Amino acid sequence: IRCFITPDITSKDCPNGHVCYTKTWCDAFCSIRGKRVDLGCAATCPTVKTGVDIQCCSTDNCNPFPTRKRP
Ligand SMILES: [Cl-]
Repeated sequence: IRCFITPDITSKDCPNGHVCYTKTWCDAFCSIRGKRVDLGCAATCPTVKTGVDIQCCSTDNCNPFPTRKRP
């Protein structure tokens, strides 16, 4: 599967991966710089601790980097 990967934010081939993932959470700068985003690929949808969100998908490049919409 092909997925976007942080910190390059480029699409990479994960020949042995099955899903892409988007992990987001707030650090101390979340108000001014938005959530931190970790994009990657995995054989299965990884697990995240409390306060961290993860959305997994199973098609090439289905985890585009989500920027914050600027009002
Ligand atoms: Cl985590």
